[PDB]
Formats: sequence, structure tokens, C-alpha cells
Amino acid sequence: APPIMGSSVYITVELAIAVLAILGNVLVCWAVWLNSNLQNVTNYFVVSLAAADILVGVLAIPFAITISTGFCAACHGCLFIACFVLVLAQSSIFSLLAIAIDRYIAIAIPLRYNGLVTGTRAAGIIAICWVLSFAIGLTPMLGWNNCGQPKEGKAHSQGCGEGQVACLFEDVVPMNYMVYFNFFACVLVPLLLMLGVYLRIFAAARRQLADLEDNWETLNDNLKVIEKADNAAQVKDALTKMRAAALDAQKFRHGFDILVGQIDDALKLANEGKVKEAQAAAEQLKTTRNAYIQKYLERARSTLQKEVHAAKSAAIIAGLFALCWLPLHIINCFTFFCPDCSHAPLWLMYLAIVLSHTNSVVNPFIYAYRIREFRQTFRKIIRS
Ligand SMILES: CC(C)CCC[C@@H](C)[C@H]1CC[C@H]2[C@@H]3CC=C4C[C@@H](O)CC[C@]4(C)[C@H]3CC[C@]12C
Ligand SMILES: CC(C)CCC[C@@H](C)[C@H]1CC[C@H]2[C@@H]3CC=C4C[C@@H](O)CC[C@]4(C)[C@H]3CC[C@]12C
Ligand SMILES: CC(C)CCC[C@@H](C)[C@H]1CC[C@H]2[C@@H]3CC=C4C[C@@H](O)CC[C@]4(C)[C@H]3CC[C@]12C
Ligand SMILES: CCn1c(=O)c2c(nc(/C=C/c3ccc(O)c(OC)c3)n2C)n(CC)c1=O
Ligand SMILES: CCCCCCCC/C=C/CCCCCCCC(=O)O
Ligand SMILES: CCCCCCCC/C=C/CCCCCCCC(=O)O
Ligand SMILES: CCCCCCCC/C=C/CCCCCCCC(=O)O
Ligand SMILES: CCCCCCCC/C=C\CCCCCCCC(=O)O
Ligand SMILES: CCCCCCCC/C=C\CCCCCCCC(=O)O
Ligand SMILES: CCCCCCCC/C=C\CCCCCCCC(=O)O
Ligand SMILES: CCCCCCCC/C=C\CCCCCCCC(=O)O
Ligand code: NA
Repeated sequence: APPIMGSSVYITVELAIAVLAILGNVLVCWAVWLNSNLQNVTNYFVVSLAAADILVGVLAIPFAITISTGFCAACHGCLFIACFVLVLAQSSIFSLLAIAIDRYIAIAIPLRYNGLVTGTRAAGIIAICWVLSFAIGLTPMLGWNNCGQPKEGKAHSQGCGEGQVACLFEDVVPMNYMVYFNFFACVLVPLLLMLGVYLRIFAAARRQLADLEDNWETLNDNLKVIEKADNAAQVKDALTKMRAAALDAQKFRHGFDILVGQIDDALKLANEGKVKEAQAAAEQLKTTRNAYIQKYLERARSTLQKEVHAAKSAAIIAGLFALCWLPLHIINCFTFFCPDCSHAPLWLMYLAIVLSHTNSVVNPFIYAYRIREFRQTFRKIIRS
């Protein structure tokens, strides 16, 4: 069958993906530009991610369409159109890893996040990561390429000129570069690092949820212990456990000032052997607990849960990157590691290529379904 028929389907699908990648990610960038509630360090990496995806639509997809034709080209110019998508994929990987680390810093050390993670430092990191992405993605242009060994029969068959090759991805980009350097070192290792970071994020959240519930349970149990206490020493033991626990949750302010002060009141009576007076003073903690501590409780729990939700949203983005890019990388592994295996058929290569490009469509939908500030800003933009 004429190659232009299957090529037409592949090209049409690529162009449809390009249109969607541009539109959705321009909308992401416009939302962040317009909404100050979306202007934080996390979303600067989101914007860097959306910029890479815009460039997939504007440049990498036109480059991929071009390189599927095998047109005659100078080999190094062919290398650049082959490899520019690797720059954009690498930049996405750095942004995804930055977002994960950012969310880890926010949940592990929230008291120093604002002083540690600033807009100026984030912009500097983004710039450095773009430079590194060009270095990593265009490494074949530094000499790790197949231009020294052109396929002359294919070039002659296409009527190519002297110094030109039929411009095809696997003819110019070495597969050991793609498998060992690009896939294993530059993609697989950072994704596994991201997985580790997300594991620590969710473990940290669960531990802090446990601690909040243990501190809450300790407060209510020791009050009950005091009520059924007999000597002053038992009242003293329970209040001491409450006081240390009260200060531990103290790391709203008036409520803990009342709580500690009321614990100290009962402790002073307990040390004087006045059990009934200490027990009666301790019953007032219940008034403080209802009016302050429980509210100062579900708010921290609510905040942690919002952080879990935001961490899950970021993790879905990273996971969709892995799902969309892994088939093409896995095919490369088969090409490289199994020379006795027939090459993956051309329709599957096209499917794996277009799947990798669909990843540049999906992030705006994840933000729309999972982040209210984005969803609400999207709606206002579309209406206006
Ligand atoms: C900022 C944006 C708009 C710049 C876009 C520039 C792009 C389209 C340019 C820059 C370098 C160019 C390549 C440089 C060299 C060659 C080799 C030649 O034998 C065929 C064309 C080819 C393969 C060019 C294709 C077009 C190209 C990729
Ligand atoms: C969802 C993601 C993470 C995994 C997807 C796995 C895909 C990419 C795997 C599963 C089965 C695989 C195929 C199994 C057998 C062959 C025949 C061989 O001659 C060429 C490779 C080829 C054609 C493989 C290509 C890659 C393949 C299609
Ligand atoms: C997703 C993370 C955890 C792992 C990535 C999966 C990669 C590294 C694995 C999954 C399946 C593997 C392939 C399974 C089968 C074969 C055929 C054999 O003749 C050569 C190796 C080769 C081609 C393997 C190479 C590595 C491979 C592609
Ligand atoms: C992630 C980087 N990357 C790749 O690894 C890749 C690729 N394209 C191919 C193979 C194409 C092909 C193979 C055999 C053919 O006969 C053919 O005919 C046109 C085409 N690979 C391996 N691109 C898309 C340009 C790509 O972005
Ligand atoms: C903002 C615009 C960005 C670039 C627009 C689209 C880019 C298209 C990329 C160029 C591939 C086509 C050039 C190769 C064909 C001519 C070479 C030949 O005929 O031998
Ligand atoms: C081919 C290059 C390979 C080595 C790349 C070295 C990294 C390039 C660094 C320059 C980036 C310029 C921006 C520096 C400002 C960062 C300050 C900050 O972190 O806030
Ligand atoms: C992360 C998920 C990874 C999924 C890996 C899927 C690959 C498993 C299937 C491997 C079977 C490949 C064997 C095909 C040999 C071809 C025989 C031949 O053509 O001579
Ligand atoms: C030559 C290619 C250069 C153009 C790349 C195209 C993609 C860039 C997209 C725009 C970056 C968004 C900048 C402002 C968005 C939010 C950032 C902010 O205001 O804090
Ligand atoms: C905002 C602009 C974004 C890009 C617009 C341009 C769209 C270009 C579409 C595909 C370019 C394919 C070029 C065809 C390669 C030449 C084929 C050949 O010479 O044999
Ligand atoms: C937005 C500013 C961008 C600045 C220009 C970036 C493009 C660089 C242009 C030339 C270097 C391209 C490398 C491939 C062309 C030479 C290879 C060859 O012909 O054999
Ligand atoms: C192919 C990969 C090559 C990598 C080479 C290593 C170079 C990268 C080095 C790290 C960049 C850090 C930039 C810090 C300097 C300016 C920041 C500052 O003002 O404090
Ligand atoms: Na991306």
C-alpha cells in the first residue's frame, strides 16, 4: 500500500495532538499569569512543564512528521530535528522532579518552606534545568551519532546529495544512546527518584495525621484518667503528660495559652496534695478543648489532607508521563537488546510516537479535574 495513505493517518493524528497540546497548555499559562492565587513556586514548574508541552506541539510534532518521511537532509540537521523532542522530554522530567521535591519540602518542613523555596530560586532552577535539558537531549550532536556511518544505499535510492542522508530517527540517533543514556540514566532513574519522593511525601502525611490523632487521644484519655484518679500523684502524672503533649501540638495561640495555663493551674494544686481542687480545675480543660483545640485540630488535619490531595494530583501527572513515554522506550529496548527479534512494526512505532505526544495534552485536564483554583480560572477565561 502507498506509504502516503498510512502516513496521512499518522500525520493527521499528530496535527490533532499538536492543536490540543498548544490550546490546553496556553490555557494553563494564561491561568497562572492572570490568577495571583496560582502564582506560587510549584506552579512556576507547572508553567515550565506547559511551555515544554507547547513546544511539543509547535516544534517537536512538526519535526516528527518531517522525520517520518525520510527526506534527504544533511545528517547533523537531521540529528537536531530528531533530538529536539529529547530536550523537551528532559525538561518535563526536571519539572516533574522539582514539583515532587517542592511538595516534599512543603509537607516535611512547612516552617521553613517559604524561606527556602522562593520565586527567584525557582526561576534560577528552571533556567538551569532548561540548559541541562539541551545538553542531555542534544548530546548526539556532540558526536554520539551515526552520521559517520551513513546508509548510502538508502541515500542513493532517495536521490540524496553528497553529504546527505535519508532523514530517519533510528538511522541517525544511536540506540545505545537512546536506551542506556536517555532512557535508563536520564528518564528511568529520575522517575524512580520521583516515586521515592512521593513515597516519602505520603508516609510523612500519614505519620503527621497519626500524630495529630494520638495527641488528641492523649489529651482526652489523660483527662479521663484524672477524673478517676485517687491520690494527687496520679493527677500530677496525667497533667505532666498533657503539658508535654500540649506544647508538642503547639508547634489558636490563645487556646494553647489557656490550655497550658489551665494545666499548670491543676499541676500546682496537685503538687500541694489538693486532689479534688486539681481534678475540678482539670475539668475546665474540656471547655478549652471544645472551643479551641478541636478546631485547631480539624484545620491542621484538613490542611494535611489538602496536601495529600495536591501530592496525588502531581503524582498522577508524573505517572501519566511514565505511561505515555514508556511504550516507545520499551520498544527501543527490544530493538537494541534483541537483534534476533523482528523490529516492532511501523504502525506500532507510530502508535508509540503519538502516545508519547498525547502526554502533552493530558496535564491541563488533570489540573481542571483535580485543582479548583485552576478549574475556576479556566472557566472565567473561556467565558471572557
Ligand atoms: C524559534 C523557532 C521558530 C526556530 C525554528 C527553526 C527550525 C525550524 C530550523 C532550525 C535548524 C533547521 C535545520 C538545520 C539544517 C537542516 C539540514 C538541511 O539539509 C535540511 C533542513 C534542516 C533539517 C533544518 C530544518 C529546519 C530547522 C530545524
Ligand atoms: C503500559 C506500558 C508501561 C507498557 C507497555 C508494553 C508494550 C510497549 C510492550 C508489550 C508487548 C511488547 C511487544 C512484544 C513482542 C514484540 C515482538 C518483537 O519482535 C518486537 C517487539 C515487540 C513488538 C514488543 C514491543 C513492546 C510491547 C508492545
Ligand atoms: C518500568 C520500570 C520499573 C522498568 C522498565 C522496564 C524495562 C527496563 C524492561 C521491561 C521489559 C524488558 C524487556 C523484556 C524482554 C526482552 C527481550 C530480550 O531478548 C532482551 C531484553 C528485553 C528487550 C527486555 C529489556 C528491558 C525491558 C524493556
Ligand atoms: C523518544 C524519542 N523518539 C524515538 O525514540 C523514536 C522516534 N521515532 C522512532 C522510530 C521511528 C521509525 C522506525 C522505523 C521506521 O521504518 C520508521 O519509518 C518512518 C520510523 N524512534 C525509535 N521518535 C519520533 C520522532 C522519538 O521521538
Ligand atoms: C513558530 C514556527 C516554528 C516552526 C514551524 C514548523 C517547523 C517545520 C520544521 C521543518 C521541517 C521541514 C524542513 C525539511 C524539508 C526541506 C528539506 C528538503 O526538502 O530536502
Ligand atoms: C552544556 C552545559 C552543561 C552544563 C550546564 C551548566 C548549568 C548552566 C547554568 C546557567 C544558568 C543561568 C541561571 C543561573 C541563576 C541561578 C540562580 C538561582 O538558583 O536562583
Ligand atoms: C513496565 C511494564 C513492562 C512491560 C514489558 C512487556 C514485555 C513482555 C513481553 C516479552 C515477550 C517478547 C518476546 C518476543 C520474541 C520475538 C520472537 C522472534 O521474533 O524471533
Ligand atoms: C522560541 C520559543 C520560545 C517560546 C516558548 C513558548 C512557550 C512559552 C510559554 C509562556 C511562558 C509563561 C510565562 C508566564 C506564565 C506564568 C508565569 C508567571 O506569570 O508567573
Ligand atoms: C505555529 C506554527 C507551528 C507549526 C506550523 C507548521 C506545520 C508544519 C506541518 C508539518 C511539516 C512537515 C514538513 C514536510 C517535510 C518535507 C517532506 C519531504 O521533503 O519529502
Ligand atoms: C529563540 C532564539 C533561538 C536561537 C537560534 C537557535 C537555533 C540554532 C541554529 C543553528 C544551529 C542548528 C544546528 C543544526 C544546523 C547545522 C547542522 C547541519 O547543517 O549539518
Ligand atoms: C551533560 C551534563 C553536563 C553537566 C555539567 C555539570 C554542570 C552543572 C552544574 C550546576 C549548575 C549550578 C549553577 C550554580 C551557579 C549559579 C547559582 C548561584 O548564583 O548561586
Ligand atoms: Na511533558
